[PDB]
Amino acid sequence: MQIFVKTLTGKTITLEVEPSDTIENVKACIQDKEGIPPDQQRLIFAGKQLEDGRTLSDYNIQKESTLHLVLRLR
Amino acid sequence: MQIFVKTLTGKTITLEVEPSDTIENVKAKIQDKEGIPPDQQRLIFAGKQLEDGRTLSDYNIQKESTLHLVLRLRGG
Amino acid sequence: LLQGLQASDESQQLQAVIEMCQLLVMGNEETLGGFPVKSVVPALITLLQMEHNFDIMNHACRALTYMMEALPRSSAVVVDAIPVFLEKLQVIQCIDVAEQALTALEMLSRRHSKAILQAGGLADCLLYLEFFSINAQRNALAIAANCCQSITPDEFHFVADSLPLLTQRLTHQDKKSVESTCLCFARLVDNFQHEENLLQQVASKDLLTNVQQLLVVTPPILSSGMFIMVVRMFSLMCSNCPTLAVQLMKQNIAETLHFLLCGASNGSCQEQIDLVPRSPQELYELTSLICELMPCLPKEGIFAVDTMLKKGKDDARAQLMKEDPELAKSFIKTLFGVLYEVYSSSAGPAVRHKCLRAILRIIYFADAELLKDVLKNHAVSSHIASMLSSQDLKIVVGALQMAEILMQKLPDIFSVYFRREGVMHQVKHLAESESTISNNREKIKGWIKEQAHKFVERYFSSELNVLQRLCAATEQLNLQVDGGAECLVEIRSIVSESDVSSFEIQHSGFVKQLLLYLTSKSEKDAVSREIRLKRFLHVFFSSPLPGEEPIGRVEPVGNAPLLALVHKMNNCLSQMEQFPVKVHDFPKKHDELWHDGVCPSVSNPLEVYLIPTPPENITFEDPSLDVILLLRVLHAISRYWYYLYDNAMCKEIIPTSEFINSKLTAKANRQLQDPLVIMTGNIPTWLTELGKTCPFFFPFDTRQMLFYVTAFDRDRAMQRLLDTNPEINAPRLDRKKRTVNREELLKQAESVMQDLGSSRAMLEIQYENEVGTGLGPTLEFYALVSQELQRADLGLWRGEEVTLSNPKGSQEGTKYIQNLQGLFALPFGRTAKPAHIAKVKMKFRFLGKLMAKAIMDFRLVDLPLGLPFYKWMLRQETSLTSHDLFDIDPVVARSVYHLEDIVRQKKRLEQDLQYALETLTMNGCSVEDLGLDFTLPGFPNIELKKGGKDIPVTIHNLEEYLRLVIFWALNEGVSRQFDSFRDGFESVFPLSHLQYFYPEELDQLLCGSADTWDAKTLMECCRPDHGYTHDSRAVKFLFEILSSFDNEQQRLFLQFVTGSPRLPVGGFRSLNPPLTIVRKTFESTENPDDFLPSVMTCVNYLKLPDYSSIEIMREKLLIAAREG
Repeated sequence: MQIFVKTLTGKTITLEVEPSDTIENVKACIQDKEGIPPDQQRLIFAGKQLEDGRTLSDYNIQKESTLHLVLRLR
Repeated sequence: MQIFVKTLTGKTITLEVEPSDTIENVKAKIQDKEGIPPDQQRLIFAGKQLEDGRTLSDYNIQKESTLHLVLRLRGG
Repeated sequence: LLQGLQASDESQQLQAVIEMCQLLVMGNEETLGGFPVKSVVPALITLLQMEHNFDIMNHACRALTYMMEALPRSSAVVVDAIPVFLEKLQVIQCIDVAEQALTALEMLSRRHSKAILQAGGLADCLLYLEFFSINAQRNALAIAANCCQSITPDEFHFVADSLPLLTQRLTHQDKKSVESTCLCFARLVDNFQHEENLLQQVASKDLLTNVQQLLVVTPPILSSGMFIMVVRMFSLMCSNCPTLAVQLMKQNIAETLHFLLCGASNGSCQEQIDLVPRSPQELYELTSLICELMPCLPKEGIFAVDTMLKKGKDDARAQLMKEDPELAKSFIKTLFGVLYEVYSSSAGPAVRHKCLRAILRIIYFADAELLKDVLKNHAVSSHIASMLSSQDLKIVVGALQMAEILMQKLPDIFSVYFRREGVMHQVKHLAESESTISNNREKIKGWIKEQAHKFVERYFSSELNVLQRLCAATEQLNLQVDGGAECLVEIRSIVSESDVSSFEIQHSGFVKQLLLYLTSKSEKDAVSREIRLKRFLHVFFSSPLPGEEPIGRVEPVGNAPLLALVHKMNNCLSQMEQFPVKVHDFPKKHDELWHDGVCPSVSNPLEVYLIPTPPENITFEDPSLDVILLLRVLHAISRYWYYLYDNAMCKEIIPTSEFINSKLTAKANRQLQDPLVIMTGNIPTWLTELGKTCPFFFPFDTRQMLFYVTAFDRDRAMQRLLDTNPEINAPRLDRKKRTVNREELLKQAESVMQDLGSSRAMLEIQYENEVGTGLGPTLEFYALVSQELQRADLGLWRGEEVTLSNPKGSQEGTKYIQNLQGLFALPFGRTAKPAHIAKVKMKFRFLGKLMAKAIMDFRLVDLPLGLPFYKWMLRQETSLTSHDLFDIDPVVARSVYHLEDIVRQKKRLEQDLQYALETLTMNGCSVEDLGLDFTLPGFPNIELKKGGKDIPVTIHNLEEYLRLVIFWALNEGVSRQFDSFRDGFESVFPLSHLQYFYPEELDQLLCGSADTWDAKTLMECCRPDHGYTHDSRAVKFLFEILSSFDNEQQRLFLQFVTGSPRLPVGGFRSLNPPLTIVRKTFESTENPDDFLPSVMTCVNYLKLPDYSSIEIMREKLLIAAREG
């Protein structure tokens, strides 16, 4: 299930995830393509943010779901 | 065999199930005896929730095991 | 967006809160500067208090949740919402606000865990904790363990309701919650150590039953960083409420501390009590439990100096030994042997205070007939003598105090065992020796000399059949005395059967009169060293006498005397030992070969070890320095003894694992792990110089870990440390880029090595425009180049030539070289072309630059080299005999063995003539019946000497020929290659640093053997999660399959799962982050038996579908892995 991740710059990257992947996974499969660590990142899915222990099946987030990303200023 | 189900008000009911009989079979039994729509029926057993596909034997439920019932609204 | 929250329409506020959410969500502190928190939080509380419409409620609590992540300077204002936060926890109306309010407070309990507690929130968050999901439970139990911290002891009524909840939370299995439950109690006990009133209420009968049952749980639900603070919680109970300490002894604390340290409680009293490998911080705490379960020691009497050692109350426990004398017996008759083993094994500074001082407390409060029963199979006698003779203050003082009390309670036994173990002499040496912080030492010296003077005057001013026999038979081993054969048969009877001390051997002079009996190099001796060393091995090995060498081989039977001799010599090494462990604590050259056929002679390696003085790289002053140099001589005679004979087997006397010194092992392992040692590089000089000279004291893992620290810079050493013990927390390094073809492999390999050995940085292998980068290609590179370097067209290696399956895609295969015994190089004569040669000497320069760079970057290389290849790498080439031909060329070596029987029957009948030389028929075949000439059998273009192919090998040069076979095949014909191989190796990294190792233990330096693949290790290291348990149907079906692979399917699995086809340092446990096994999702219309478990190797998942049987998952894994 291909998803999307949009940053502040609009640099819309893609991921090739399952619905059974977690949120710390797609916190760190964006580690591969920018140098921002998995503790300075807040995935945002239309208003809420996302717990670091949930899957993506439990959030009911599916294909083509353009989520967001904000640098957590450490 | 039989299990125990709690709720947020406090009333404990007793289903009549086996090491079988998946969640949508038995959360329908909630609505069959409490009239609650399964859109919001969360089931929690020892912290972890109960997704729809798996059985009760897959969740290692023993006789008269205590689990819980929780109403969401729409969100996930 | 403020006044929309102040709207009167309830749907207008519901719209405006979602605007108020994403204003604060996607902003941050830089973008939201000037956000008026002073108004929004009273607005959001007012929106929270509208309890009829849950969606107005839900996004309001989400809005305050995110405000602190937007503004950390706003969390001071959020604290006002805590009663209203708890108001939704006291009476739950919307559970998705209830799970939302917990995460609002779990951010607050890091800085305001008192404000929850002053608001009574500890009972509220734990109230409906049975209902929430796991991420909300882990919020509240971390609100719990933060609120259990800053409690004034007047405030116990908050916790006191919650205490049967938290005592049950030690039975849950969610590992971030159990380690948030144990954080609460161990923050209670740290605040209720001044009040026995409340500490008896914190400790229930069930708190000390759950936590007791918590630690026995294998696999450990607690971390090793929490197994400390569970056990340290028991210490601040028992040292401030003795009734709980009584109650812990009531509730069978013995089988807990037995199971934690003696391994499995296997029913039998273990003689060799196996230690579970614990850290040097856990054993300081698993004994400060046992130090505070036995009664406190007095401060008057012989213990009166203990006021000064620490200058750097009617006890119910004392009643407990009275009120229940069987409870003291069942405590001590089992838990003493723990304190026996834990003190003797480790080398901590502060562990060896605390394990000592609890043997003071056990002895002083046992009665007479208990210490007779407990100490019955424990040599405490000799053990004090080491503690007596220390150069420390407290270990001598505590040895005196045990010497005092043991003589008081038992003089009818410990008067025998204080003279026959040197307790008498060493205290008598202490009494007769003469010579704030500078004050206290000499008063202890003033205390010791007086206390030693009282001790001998009271006990040993009054006045040894074995020390007779050992002061006597030592001086029949004098240099100038013909002792005969029986001057060692006595010592074969003394050291094997009868009990000797380690003070009789230490001071009957027996050490220096066996060093000098075996390493004496003068003609002033009565018996020559040839005759002595063959008498010696008639005693300790049952080898034949000088002159009694039979017709057959020298046939070993059993090494059991020399086995026993080393152990008693190694026991004497253990007690006499005083090496410091600096731990920073935190409590034309005429070629007669070619013209004539004159081989250089067999250099016996034994003649360098047999030296009475220390070798000149030993610069440490040791009380046991003479005991080392007997073992180094005893190791050389155990290993290289076949040189002294002729037909003796390549079968060493005692395996080199037996010489491992179990204290010197343990004193080294604790030395290697201190990080302030290695970055500064100030390793203690006793450690390195023992390693090179006597490697046999240590196990292979130690020398290996020793080797990767001494031999490199301030950087690669510390990286080796974090690979093996990952509990510390990786310096600044470099990785310069290269780019490698998959088909121009070997030629590009020699190009990258050509200019990337010089720097001390790491090597970057990255294929020509492929996705997979990182440690994937680099550990595939050395497995391809090693697949490359056994090509038969390169003409490097011996052995046969077999076409294999070639799974790497090279379907030509090029007829790879595979030998059963290993791959040793090819011989060149003088009849080889100078371009055929200098091509080969660029391969062995490359191969040496490969294996040298294989070590500095910790990689591995799969080259099944022969055994005598490594001897050439450690510079032992001058010693190679016909027992090294057999590990290279297993067809010639049957001929060479069956022709040295003719040579040894040549010299048999020559001593007694010309006709008998013709009668020598090997299975009816004479020398010329072989028809061999001076050409190496199997390489007929190589002449041994000048024109030797025209020279038929006869009976008059067979002795010359069997030297010339073995010298060309093993030394000469291979010499031109290795002079580059030892040159290319040393271009970066000198071959002296490999002398820590052996011939037969360099295979495991660069190959390995691979690791643990049974289900028990898999269970403790994999983390099933997000749908799976340890008793799930697929995880029970997964782990049974992983214990039935070969040594390649395991490489396949990790290739797919982890990324790299070989486990990192130390089994599965070092995988960062560890192996997560999630159930894979589907929809309702999909049979999971028709799918493949796709993964993500960046954080190591295994999204495994629940296949229906065991054989379906067995088949889908091999398909999903081989598809790259």
